[PDB]
Amino acid sequence: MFMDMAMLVESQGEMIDRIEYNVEHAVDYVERAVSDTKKAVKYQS
Amino acid sequence: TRHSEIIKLENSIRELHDMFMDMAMLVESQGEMIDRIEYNVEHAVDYVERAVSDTKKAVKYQS
Amino acid sequence: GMDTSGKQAEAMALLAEAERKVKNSKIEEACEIYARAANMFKMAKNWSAAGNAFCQAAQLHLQLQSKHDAATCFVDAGNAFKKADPQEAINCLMRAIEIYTDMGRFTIAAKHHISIAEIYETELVDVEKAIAHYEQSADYYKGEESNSSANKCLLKVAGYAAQLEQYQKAIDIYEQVGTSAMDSPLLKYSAKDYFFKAALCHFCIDMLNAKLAVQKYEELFPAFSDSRECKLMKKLLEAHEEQNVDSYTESVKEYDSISRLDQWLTTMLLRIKKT
Amino acid sequence: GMDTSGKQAEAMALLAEAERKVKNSIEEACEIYARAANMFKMAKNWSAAGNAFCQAAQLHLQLQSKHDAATCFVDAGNAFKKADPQEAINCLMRAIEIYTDMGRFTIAAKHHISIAEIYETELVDVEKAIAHYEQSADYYKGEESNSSANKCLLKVAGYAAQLEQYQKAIDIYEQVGTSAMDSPLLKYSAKDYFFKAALCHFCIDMLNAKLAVQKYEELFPAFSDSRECKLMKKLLEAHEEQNVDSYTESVKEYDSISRLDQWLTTMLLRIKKTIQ
Amino acid sequence: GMDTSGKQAEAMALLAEAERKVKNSQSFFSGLFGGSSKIEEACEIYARAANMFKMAKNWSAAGNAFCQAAQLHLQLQSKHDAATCFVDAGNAFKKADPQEAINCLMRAIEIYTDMGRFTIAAKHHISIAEIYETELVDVEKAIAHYEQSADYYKGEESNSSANKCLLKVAGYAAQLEQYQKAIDIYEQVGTSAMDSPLLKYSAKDYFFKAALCHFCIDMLNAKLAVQKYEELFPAFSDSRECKLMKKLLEAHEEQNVDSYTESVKEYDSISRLDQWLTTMLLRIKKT
Amino acid sequence: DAGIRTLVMLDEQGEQLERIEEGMDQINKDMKEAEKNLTDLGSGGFIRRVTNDARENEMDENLEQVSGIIGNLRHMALDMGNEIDTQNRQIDRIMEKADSNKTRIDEANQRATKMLG
Repeated sequence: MFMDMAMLVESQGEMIDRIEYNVEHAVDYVERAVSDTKKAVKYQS
Repeated sequence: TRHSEIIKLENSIRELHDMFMDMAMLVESQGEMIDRIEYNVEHAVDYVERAVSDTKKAVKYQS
Repeated sequence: GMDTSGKQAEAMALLAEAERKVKNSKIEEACEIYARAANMFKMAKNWSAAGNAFCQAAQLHLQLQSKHDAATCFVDAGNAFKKADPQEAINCLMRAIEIYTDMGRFTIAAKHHISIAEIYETELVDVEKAIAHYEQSADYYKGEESNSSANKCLLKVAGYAAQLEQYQKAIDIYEQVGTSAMDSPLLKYSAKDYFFKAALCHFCIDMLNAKLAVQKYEELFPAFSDSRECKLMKKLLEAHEEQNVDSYTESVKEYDSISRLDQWLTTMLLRIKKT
Repeated sequence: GMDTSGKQAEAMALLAEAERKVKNSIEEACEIYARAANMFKMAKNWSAAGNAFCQAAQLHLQLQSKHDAATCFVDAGNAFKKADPQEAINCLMRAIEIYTDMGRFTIAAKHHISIAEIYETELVDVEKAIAHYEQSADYYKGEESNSSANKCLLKVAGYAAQLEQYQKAIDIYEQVGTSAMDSPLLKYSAKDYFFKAALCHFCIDMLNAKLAVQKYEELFPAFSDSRECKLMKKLLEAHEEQNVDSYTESVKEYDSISRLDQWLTTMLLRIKKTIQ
Repeated sequence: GMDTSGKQAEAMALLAEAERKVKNSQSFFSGLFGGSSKIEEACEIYARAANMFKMAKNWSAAGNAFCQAAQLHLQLQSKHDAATCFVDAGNAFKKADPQEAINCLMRAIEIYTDMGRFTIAAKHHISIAEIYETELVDVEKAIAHYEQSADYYKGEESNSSANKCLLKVAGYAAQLEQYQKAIDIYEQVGTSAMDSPLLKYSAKDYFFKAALCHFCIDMLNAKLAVQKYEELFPAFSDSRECKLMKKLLEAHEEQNVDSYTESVKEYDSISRLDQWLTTMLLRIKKT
Repeated sequence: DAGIRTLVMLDEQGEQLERIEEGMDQINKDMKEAEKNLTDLGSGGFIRRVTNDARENEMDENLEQVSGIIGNLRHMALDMGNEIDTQNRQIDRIMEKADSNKTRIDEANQRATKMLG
């Protein structure tokens, strides 16, 4: 039972890391988009 | 003394077996849920990327 | 307490101001301010009126050209009413589930089915409604290939059906889940428990066929012999063969000394042993 | 009941509406097609739901859209999975090609593993499954997914030993043992993998197996202390003694000590058959 | 296979097209003042070419394209995109040649820390430390990077991370025959983690390490440290570490190397010894 | 060793879960603020020594040792379970929030595509 648990735990950990990487990409792009929107609104006005 | 120790060992083993089974099923459900959120967030990021690209092209065409 | 009264007064003032503003394009701002007032009221922790305002805002949003936001407001209102009149929350959650199914998100629809069944069974005593909701959720999950939730719902309904004395459905579901777990490389440890539960459910029907059922389970999974559950089942069967009360009482006492029995198994054992 | 007839009639009406709308010549047509496919899904009519999904996918692809088209293709393939493995495989291959062009390696590799699983489960074809597993393993290794690549390689090696030559099994098992032994957590199981390779060497000849086990012992000191190498040495003594009784006695003693995987039993039966 | 030739040919053609585009961009800007649209399109082509080169396993070309795009966007007053491209180039070079990755990661660290983003700077510091450690034995730069990352995390209040870096620092310092820093770090970490619920089980281990790290200096100070640690953490007496240390001291007090060797062999037999622990035991055996 | 590693990496996964939760909360708040701004823009032994001999003695000790370890393992096992519970809860809650955010942006886009014409 222990060795059966180990593989699932490892898979979950690695794919948690992958999900975290994807979320980091998303948040960085969102921050860049917000900065661009602020630039546009401030300069156009 | 035989009965007490043997029964104690059996109780500990049975408790470990039951709790390991329960938490293994819990881990399986957790894995399913995290996979679902993974696909959901992937789709969300893709769609927001497409939408912002469309907005950029539209505004640049208009300006 | 001053906190509750102050928060209630502030939320009432905000809701009144929102009502005046909307009463005086305007639909979107009215919905936004109503949602803010509902959130403030929830912070005030008056569940009934907070939920009332939230579902009113959800209805106004439905008036507005938007669907998913209305469903989110509906589920939030249902959660708020969770501690209030069950019927309104159940109806709102059913409407949200209908919207979700129309949109095509079966996973959230099944999750909401499970939630409504859970609240119905925990709050109200009417079981068949919760069983129907659980069956619908299991069907949706099986259609969506989510085996874990489907298995959980099937186990719950089988346990209840055993409780409702419909042992045929319970044993069928238990055998199906046991064979499914055995086929899979994982979860095969609980297949012995599933077979033991199926044998216990079968025993209620009669005594002579119990021997055939246990023999079939043994020949299907030989390793099931090694489990203490099979030994207990055969010992209890042999004891029941003779009208002696001490043998099975001592056996169950020893098993309790080994493992603590859950309520369902305790009541089932008492029921079988009494007759 | 009401559900079947009502949903079927509504889906047919939606299909006719979409056909007429396109006949007028478009996004509303795609939405109608998707809704009709959903109604078909609730009606349990798995067949022809994938066709509607594919029609919507083409309708949306006509206007350069690729992401939602790929998702619709994947969903249609998943629906066809139970109805028809061939159409599901085709749709999944289309989705994999689209994503690979877009560079989504994780989704492509997961779809490849799904294709291999459906190939090996319903239909009878392992070589195509082996190729799919190899492609997925390479994709994951490119993304430095150690565990997924190791699992895929181990499955490929097991299949190759089962039906194909032993060289692939030896190579993959040695590579996995090298990768895992140095790792702290997995070292406990590392020995296991090595043993398999040694057994696969016994299939060709006893001298090759003896040299392989000596090399493993020299490389891994703990491999010397393992009971597995002792059992293999006893089996080697039995084989050089041309004594099947000793082989059977050792095998039964090991089985009593620990249960078998049913693959080691097959390999040992093959080895004992050739003792002559 | 077809991948190599086809991808290389198409990527080289696309890169040549990008070079021509950037070459004509200056003329277009001078003659018409189009703006940065052409520059942005050239940057997009550069990023695409880098991606394709990475796909075709040509890491060097992908890194070159990433660096070109990073520099071009940096000249466009956008530091964030330049930093991201520099990080990608550093990853590619790490895949091929970490020497360029070192300067790329340093550029990323400087750009990020200019704004005050401590988390990314610490992560890049740890990445550079790992790059140095895996290939070279330059313990000095690795220890400096680890200490810098630990300080950054300490200033950011992000607990549960800097402690591992401090433990690695202590281990490497002890490996370098410098024990005061290792002893101080280990004792501080153990004392701090004692109060935490989850870490309690592990705390005792640290103490034992300190004892070993505190046994090279002298026997008197080692005995006093063992006594102090046992008194401060009486539960430490339950684990095998106290018995092993007492037996080792009793054997060593009379120049009986055989008893010490037997005890070490038994301890290893029950459970395999770590390389660091075995090395320290052997070094103590020299005395 | 396997138990200990499982526990420590479970704690690491929980830390990552908390980090993603904070990131998504910040994303939601920023998205709502930006959308509003844009809208406004417009036991003594084990073996009976009947045989004596050393073979029994060692046996007994081993059993005792194992028993003790198992005892510890029991407690250890319980601990390893507990954290999972909390993690599971988070892995559910997050989903809700995520959906809303996505929905919001989509609706916003739709609105931004309908005011013009």
